[PDB]
Amino acid sequence: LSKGENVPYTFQDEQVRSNPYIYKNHSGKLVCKLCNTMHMSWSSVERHLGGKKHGLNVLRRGISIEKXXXXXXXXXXXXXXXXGSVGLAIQVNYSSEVKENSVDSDDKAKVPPLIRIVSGLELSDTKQKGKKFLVIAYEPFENIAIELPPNEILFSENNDMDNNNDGVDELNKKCTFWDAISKLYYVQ
Amino acid sequence: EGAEQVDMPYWLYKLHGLDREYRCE
Amino acid sequence: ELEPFQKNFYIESETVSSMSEMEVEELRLSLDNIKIKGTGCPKPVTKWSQLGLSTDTMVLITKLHFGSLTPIQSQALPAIMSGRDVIGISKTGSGKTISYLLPLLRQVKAQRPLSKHETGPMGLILAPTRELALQIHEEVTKFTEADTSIRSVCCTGGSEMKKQITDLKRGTEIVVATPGRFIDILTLNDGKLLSTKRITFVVMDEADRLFDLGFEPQITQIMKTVRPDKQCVLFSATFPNKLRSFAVRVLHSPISITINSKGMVNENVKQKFRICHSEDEKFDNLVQLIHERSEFFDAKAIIFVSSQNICDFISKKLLNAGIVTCAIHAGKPYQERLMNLEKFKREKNSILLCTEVLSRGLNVPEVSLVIIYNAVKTFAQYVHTTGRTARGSRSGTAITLLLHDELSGAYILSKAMRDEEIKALDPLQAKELQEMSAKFESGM
RNA sequence: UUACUAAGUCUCAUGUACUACAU
RNA sequence: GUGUAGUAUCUGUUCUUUUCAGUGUAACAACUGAAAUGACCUCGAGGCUC
Repeated sequence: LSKGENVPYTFQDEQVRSNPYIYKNHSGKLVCKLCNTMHMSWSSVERHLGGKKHGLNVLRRGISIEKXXXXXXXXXXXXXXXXGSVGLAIQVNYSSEVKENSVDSDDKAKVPPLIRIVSGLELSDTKQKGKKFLVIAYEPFENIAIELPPNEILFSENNDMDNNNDGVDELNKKCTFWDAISKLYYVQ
Repeated sequence: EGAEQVDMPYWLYKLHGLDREYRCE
Repeated sequence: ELEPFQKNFYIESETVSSMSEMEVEELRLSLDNIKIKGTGCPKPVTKWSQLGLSTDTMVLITKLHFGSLTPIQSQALPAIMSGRDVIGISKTGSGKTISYLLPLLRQVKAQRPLSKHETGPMGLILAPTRELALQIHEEVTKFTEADTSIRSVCCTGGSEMKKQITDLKRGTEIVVATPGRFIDILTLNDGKLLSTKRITFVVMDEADRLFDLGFEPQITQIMKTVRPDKQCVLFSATFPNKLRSFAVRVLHSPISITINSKGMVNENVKQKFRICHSEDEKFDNLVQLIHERSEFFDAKAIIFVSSQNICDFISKKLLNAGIVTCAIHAGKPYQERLMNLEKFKREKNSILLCTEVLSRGLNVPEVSLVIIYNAVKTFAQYVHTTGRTARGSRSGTAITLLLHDELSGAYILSKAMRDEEIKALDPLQAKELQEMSAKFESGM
C-alpha cells in the first residue's frame, strides 16, 4: 500500500516527497505534522489523507502561507400652461457663428447645454438665501440662473414610458431641448 | 425582441451552542 | 380492506399487435439480443408513437431523449406500462430511467388526488446514492413541471432533514429517496408525516448497489409496509445472488429483461466469413475449405444453402468436382432424407448439404464445421445454423461465404460476431464488412 | 503580524489490544 | 499455527421532525408530548401582518 515510497523519519533532517507531511516520529508510528495526528498503518494514513480533517488543516496552512469668457447670454422666460397645471419655459439663445469659428476640435463640442437645480445655501458672498435656482451652463458662455420661489411647478409624474438613457439626470432628458442647428436651448 | 445569439460540522455547530442563539447586550 | 387501483395502462398499437412470434423473436435478437423470462411478456415497441402518449409528452420527450428507443426502452416500456412487475438488467446510460418514469407518471396521474389528510406518496423510487436520487428526481421534475397536479420530493442523506420535512408537509405524489432517509422519515414523529398507505408503485434503481451499500434491511422493511399487490420494478446493471433472492421475495410473476448479457451465438463457436464477388468464387472457396479441412484430420461438416434448387445445383456441382455430400431438403421424399442422414451419421468425415430452414431441427450430433454457403438474412436463422457446431468446450467453426451485394447478411455478421473474431481476419475483408453493414443500416 | 485550542454523538468499515471459555 | 462466547480502544463516516411546552442539565446535551394551512413585501434574515 506504500507504493514503495520511502518516508524519512522526522529527526533525519531533510529527493522530493510526494506529500511532505506524513512522517515517522522518533517512534515507529506515522504522523501528520500539520494535523498532529498519529496513525498506526499506512491504510489509516490514507484514510487521514482522504478525510476532511487533514484537508481543513491543509487549507489552514495555505492561509498561513498567504498570511470661460463669462458672457451673459439672452434668456426669454415666459409663463406657460398645459393639461393639468402651470409650468415655466425658458428660451436661451446663443452666438451666431461669431466667435465659435476659432474652436472646433471636437472637444465636448457635441455636449449640449446642461441644467441643474441649486440651493442658494451656498454663494460666493453667503449673505441671504432660502430659494432655488435653475442654473443653465455651456462651456464658453457664462452661467445663468432663475429663481424658483414656488416649492414645485411642472414637476410631472412619469411623463414618458420609463426609457433609460440617463444622459445627465432625469431632469435634463425629461424636459429639455437643444436645437443645435440654430443654437436655441429650450427648458420646460 | 432583439435577443439574438451569434454564429459540514453538523453536530459540532449544535454542540458549540448554536441550538439557542445567544446575545451580548 | 385495500383500495383497488389500475396498473395496466398499455394499449398495444395495431402495427405491433400484428407482429408474429417469429417477428418478435427476430426483433429481440436485433435489439442487442434482448432476453426475457416470465409468462405473458408484451412485444417490444420500436417507436415512441406506438405507446399512445399525448402530443405534449411527445414534444417534451423529444427534447428529453434524442434518437431511437434503446433496447431496454423497447421492451421494458410496454411491460411496465402493462402493470407487470419487472426485473430490468441493463447498463447505466441505457436510458432505463424513462422506461419506469413514463408508466409511473401515468399510474399516479390516474389515481384520485391526495385528500386533505393524506401525505402521499403514490409512487416511490429508491436509489442507493444521493447523487442518483437527485438525478432521477431531476428527470421526474422535467415531467412534473408541465403538470402541477404532481409533485416529487427528493429525500436523501448527506442533506438537511428539516428542509425535506418542510416539503413533505405539503403532501407529495412522488418520492425519490435513499433507503435510510426514507425509513428515518417514515418512523419520525409516530410516522405521521409520511404514509405508505397510498404507495402503489415502487421502483428500485441500481438495485445491486443497494445491497452493496448495506440497504437490504431498509428496503426489506419498506416493502413490508407497502401493499403486496403494488407494482414493483427493479433495475440494475448486474444480477447478484442477493438481488435474485430479493426479487423472489418482493415480486409477483416478474418479467425479467436482460440486454445482451452473453453473445447471441455461443462464445466458443468460432465465427468467420469470406467476402466473395461471384457465385463461382464462392464455390471455389467452398471447395478449398472442404479440402483444407482434411489436413486437420469425429470431424464432419454441414453446408447450409438457402433453397432446394440451390441445394440440388450445389450437390451436382460438388459431385462433378470429386466431392460427395449427403444432401437434404423438404422437396426430397422422407425416405431418401433418412438415407442421407444415416449415411452422414455413419460415414467418417461426412458432409451434410442442407437447406437453412431445416437447421434448427436436424437430428444429428454437433459438428466440427458449418459452412453457410448463402449468407442467412435473419438473426434467428444465423443462430440455428451456427448453433449446429456449438458444443461448449468442443465447439467448432462456422464460416459464412458472403457476397459483396449481401448487405443485410453483413449486418447480421457484424452484430453476431465477437469483435476479436473480426480482428483476426484480413483488415480489408473486415473493412468491407463494416461498410456493407453501415450501408444496409442507413438503408433504413 | 496568525496574538496561541480543537475532537465529540450516529452510521457503516478498517487498526490494535483484551477477558472468560475448549482442544 | 486453533475455536467458542464476550470486552475495550483507534480511525473512517455522518448528521438525524423546521418549531413549541415539560423533565433534565452548571448551561448544554439527552429524554418526554403536539403539530399549519393559505396569502403578501424587502435584502436564508425580517412581520405591534392578516
